[PDB]
Amino acid sequence: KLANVVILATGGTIAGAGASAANSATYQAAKVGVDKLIAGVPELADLANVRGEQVMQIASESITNDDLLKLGKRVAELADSNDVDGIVITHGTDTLEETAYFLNLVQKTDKPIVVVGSMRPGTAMSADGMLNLYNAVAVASNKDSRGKGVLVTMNDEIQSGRDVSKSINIKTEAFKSAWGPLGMVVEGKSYWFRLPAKRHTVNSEFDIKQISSLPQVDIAYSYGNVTDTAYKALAQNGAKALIHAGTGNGSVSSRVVPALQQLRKNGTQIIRSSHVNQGGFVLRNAEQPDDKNDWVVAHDLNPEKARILAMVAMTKTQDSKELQRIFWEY
Amino acid sequence: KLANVVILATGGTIAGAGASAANSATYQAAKVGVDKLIAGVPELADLANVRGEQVMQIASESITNDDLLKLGKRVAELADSNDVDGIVITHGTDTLEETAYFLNLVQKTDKPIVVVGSMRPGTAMSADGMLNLYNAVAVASNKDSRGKGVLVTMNDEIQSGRDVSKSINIKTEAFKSAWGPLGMVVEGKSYWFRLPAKRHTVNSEFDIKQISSLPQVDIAYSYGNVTDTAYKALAQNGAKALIHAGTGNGSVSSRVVPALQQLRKNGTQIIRSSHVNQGGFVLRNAEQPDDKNDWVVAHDLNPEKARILAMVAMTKTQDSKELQRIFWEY
Amino acid sequence: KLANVVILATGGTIAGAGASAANSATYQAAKVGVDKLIAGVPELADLANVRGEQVMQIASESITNDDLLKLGKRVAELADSNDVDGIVITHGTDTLEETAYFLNLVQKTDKPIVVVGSMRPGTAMSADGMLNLYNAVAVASNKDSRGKGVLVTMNDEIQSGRDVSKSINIKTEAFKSAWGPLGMVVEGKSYWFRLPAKRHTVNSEFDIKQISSLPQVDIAYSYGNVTDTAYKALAQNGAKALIHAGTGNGSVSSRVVPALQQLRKNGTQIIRSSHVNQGGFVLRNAEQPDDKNDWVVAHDLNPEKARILAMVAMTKTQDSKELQRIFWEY
Amino acid sequence: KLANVVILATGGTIAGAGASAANSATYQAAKVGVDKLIAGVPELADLANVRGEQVMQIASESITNDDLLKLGKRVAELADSNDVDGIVITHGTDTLEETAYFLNLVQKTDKPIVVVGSMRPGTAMSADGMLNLYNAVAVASNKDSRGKGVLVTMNDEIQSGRDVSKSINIKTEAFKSAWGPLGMVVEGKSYWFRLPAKRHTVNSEFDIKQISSLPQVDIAYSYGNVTDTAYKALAQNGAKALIHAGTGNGSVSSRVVPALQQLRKNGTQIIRSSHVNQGGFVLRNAEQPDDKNDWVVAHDLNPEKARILAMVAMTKTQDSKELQRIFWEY
Ligand SMILES: [N+]
Ligand SMILES: [N+]
Ligand SMILES: [N+]
Ligand SMILES: [N+]
Repeated sequence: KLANVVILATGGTIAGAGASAANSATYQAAKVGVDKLIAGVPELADLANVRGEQVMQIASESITNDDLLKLGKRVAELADSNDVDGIVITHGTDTLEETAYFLNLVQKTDKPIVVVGSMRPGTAMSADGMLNLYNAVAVASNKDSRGKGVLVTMNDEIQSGRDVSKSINIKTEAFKSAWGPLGMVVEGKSYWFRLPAKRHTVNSEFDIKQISSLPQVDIAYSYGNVTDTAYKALAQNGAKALIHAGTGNGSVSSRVVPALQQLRKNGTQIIRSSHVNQGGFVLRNAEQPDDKNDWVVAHDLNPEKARILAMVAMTKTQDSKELQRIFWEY
Repeated sequence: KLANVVILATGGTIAGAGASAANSATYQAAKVGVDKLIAGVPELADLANVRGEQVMQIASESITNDDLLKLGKRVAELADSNDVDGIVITHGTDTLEETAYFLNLVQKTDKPIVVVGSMRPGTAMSADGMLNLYNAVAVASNKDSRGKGVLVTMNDEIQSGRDVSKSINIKTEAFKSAWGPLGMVVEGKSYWFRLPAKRHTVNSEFDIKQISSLPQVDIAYSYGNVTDTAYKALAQNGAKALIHAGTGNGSVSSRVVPALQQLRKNGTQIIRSSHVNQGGFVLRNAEQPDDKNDWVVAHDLNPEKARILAMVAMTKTQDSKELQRIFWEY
Repeated sequence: KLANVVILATGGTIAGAGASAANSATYQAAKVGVDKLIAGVPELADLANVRGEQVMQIASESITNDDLLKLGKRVAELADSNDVDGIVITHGTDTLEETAYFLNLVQKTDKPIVVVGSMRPGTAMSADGMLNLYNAVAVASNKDSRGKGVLVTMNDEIQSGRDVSKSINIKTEAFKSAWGPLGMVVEGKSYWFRLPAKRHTVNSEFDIKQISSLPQVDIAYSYGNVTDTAYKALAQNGAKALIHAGTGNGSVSSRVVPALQQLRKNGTQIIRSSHVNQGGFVLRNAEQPDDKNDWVVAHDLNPEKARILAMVAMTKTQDSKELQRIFWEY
Repeated sequence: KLANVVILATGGTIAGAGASAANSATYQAAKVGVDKLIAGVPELADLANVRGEQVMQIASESITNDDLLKLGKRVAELADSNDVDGIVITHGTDTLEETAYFLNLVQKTDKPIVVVGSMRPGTAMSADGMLNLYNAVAVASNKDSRGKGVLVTMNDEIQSGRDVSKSINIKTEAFKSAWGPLGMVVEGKSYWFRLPAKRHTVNSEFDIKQISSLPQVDIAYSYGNVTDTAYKALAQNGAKALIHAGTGNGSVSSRVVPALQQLRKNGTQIIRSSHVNQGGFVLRNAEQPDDKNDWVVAHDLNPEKARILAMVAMTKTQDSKELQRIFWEY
């Protein structure tokens, strides 16, 4: 018998519509409901027994921490049901990478959780969403998908939710990871070539069920002639930790260092990421004396991903050395 | 009888030093003088007559707008001299991509200007700097290099200064461009496979000789649950233009749109870039009604690149349609 | 008024059909005619006045030199007509890269010639062919496309016919170039970022009109424990030149060197390419003494592209030093 | 008290020497002895106790099947010894990817086996070999390296020996894999981001101790207007299996199909690979009816990689369904 898969719809370009078939870049996100999304891929019925549920209808650049929590807690509920074998989430692409990393850290289940979007609205010619959705249900349907962490299925690939990032605009190959795809999905079949090495889902020390609301964490960008202005304003407005999106290896301008020392003395966690996001990672004590200043290094995680990990980490700890540990395992 | 090449030293990792040969990532930048960089590559003498000049000695994450104007001016002086065939600038890698684009925009010469750094200090084993310096002089020595715009020579490649970006940390292949290298340099010899399509150097409408002050331009990051806080703070502290580093196709959160509209009415330019920096570009009037709000789209340029262009363009105009034209040509 | 564009159909996956919408990889190529291809993109009518012509209906792995010549000569005829502004060729993907380089070398016109395929048959869900075709007619329609060489429009990119290669199986981003795309096509609009630097079309020394039939040229693969067997068999069966697909930098096994010396003494041109095809290029006199042995080096061209250039070159010359020149300009 | 690491020297560019420091691409391989390679990196002594042993001194394009069996046997001997914690093999880059996959298949140990070369001779300026050697010993020294399969450490990366391929000529980043690096090595320290999903070393059904002869396996290239000539010649000269390096998804020309059917009836295995080697894989029964012809598909493996697997698999089986299973697991 077919697996039981629930599609949780959250909006996005995959649910969007444009004026004509020629409109693949200019359209409205989050205009179509989950039942109409489902009826557009009749071939779904042959993969799984599927049901749809509209959680929200948003354009994903306008997502809030509360939306995240509400999504997280609805996933946890479905994962708890015997009636559910896998979960597919349809999501806008802009912050898909943030939602997928969140769910990877806090859902303690090894049922397949698959996040899926599209780079063209369903009304464009050569719209990518139908096969992307098919593939998502195909991977969520598969017993081989269990225990692999949160997965995203776009462009015929199986990408890890941890480190897949929207790296290329316009094109359907928008999502890349520095460490490669985990496998591919072709004609309903999954093919695996690599496994995750970082902690996730069922071996996570975090749990969406214990989390009532997330700490405020914000990101400041760095570049030539940058001042401490945005750093202090964000901290003043209540940020519990600041992600520093540095040049190069999380480097900090000499004019900004003292602001960060004092912000740290005042209890704000300082996490050194970078805007050098195709590969490599930020080294502890290389650019700055992190031990001396009690700063944390975000390893390979880009700024918007380092924010998600910091938020979740800080529901359990505000020890800087523990936060570094967490940035080195997850 | 060889070409005459001036090396302008500004500091950086090429001039950096570490504790041992094993220290390829933990070291101090800007430790060695230009005369020592040159003496360390005696083979330079077969490529050209080289003289060195120490302009500054900085780690490139700490560069200021004055540093830029002082470098640009010294480059213009040297380019005017007849005893100068080519110019090589040694630079730290962190903001190398910012200086390179700046000089591409404001040096109205077609003499070769070559910016070069290194990903390893010269004390580390397998240091990349000696060969990078050698290739920089080889490219600047070459008449084929003239009229190509500013060039950067690392990793055996000839990259365009316009859109080469530090994309990968730690590794020697740090610098990539979405549109590919222009050619390669192998054993003193240059090989070309593409030409620039964008306006630069001699056909730029900008001239460093007519620029003695640059306007303040700052960058704000966008992500899930971002607020208008950093945008407002940056504007209050003097930003004449804001580079919005948006998710996706320069998308703007629903709760940041109102503050952006207001900052534009108060006269600060709103330039929509993105943190999706491996390929593609941000399309005018797709995510936001730019025409209606009088905002500008940064095309394919990443946030720090779009800062450099906005800063140079606004020495000459504050019309937003002029600004959009410039972002579509350079 | 609209430009006049002719679509020459040659078969391929873009004209293919599968059993169901789920069949994106298992289908029949070259099953649909050009008039039905045209009727499936009604939006074409708004770009150009288009007419279709079925030149052949093949799967492109089974193309012959005669097919190439017949295609080449029909293009030349259309390019000569006042009634024709641009030409689009629909082609299977397997040898698309070979046809596109051929046309780049021998069509002396600067009217837009656009080659286009698809990685999924038109019957698959999320089939890429409709937008690919649209984009092809959009680029062929555009006066800015003139004088750029032969172009291929897939995956929203504008790729050079010279060095675009099918590099990735299954995925719609199959086609890559070592030197980057030239630009992109979005919603009918073209955006350019680079220009060609190698000789082509209107500045080619070759001309399809003088060519009655092509020399036989064949390719032998190299690897550990390879013998001279395939090299001698191909030469014996009448190959006028052999493309050596070497390991690394066109390297030749010591057991195979004498076979190649003698084959050269016997009049067979020896052209050193490689199966190291993501980037870089083969250097003359690095791996082997090419001057000594009178061999030719294929520069950056992969084996199937080096074959196309050798065939066309040899309709004008059998001088090895001239052949090297040609491999360094085209 | 440090780990005990044996360096097995086989020659190659790491041991190569050129005329001057500027000679990074024009030089002789296999000139320097293992004792000199080691003496040249005194820092190795902080990582482990190293002893060197010169196994051969070859340029890697000239390697034979005996060379492979002799290396594999010597590796098995050393792996059995208790005085040996890790094994480093210095190798030329040309067929490095072939030896690495061979050892991955037949060494039934989980001690670290690390293969390393260099893209520049050790006499050239900015030679990559010293740091590559250092990192190889650092990775082999590390208990975290055990059970990972054969590893290759170049360009600061830890690449899987299974699917790492020499993909880019000249440049230091020559070796890539479609599925990404497993991790990185920075300043002696290893960082992991992915694990192998494929069978290897200790869970291989193959054992070098039970292999004293390898069957003859050869590769034919496919392209436009290819004939059955090289296929037939290779089979006549002793090939027990043919790797067909097809266009696209291992596609076979219409005029080569009949000769392949006949060669299979005569008992030579037909393995469909491709020269589309950046990503994707060749799908059974898509391009050709493999079931009906009793052919095998090489999955994601490139032609020279599929040669190594077919050669090892056929020491144990000649059933084609067994052969397909093996190509789907290793
Ligand atoms: N969006
Ligand atoms: N730095
Ligand atoms: N095909
Ligand atoms: N070699």
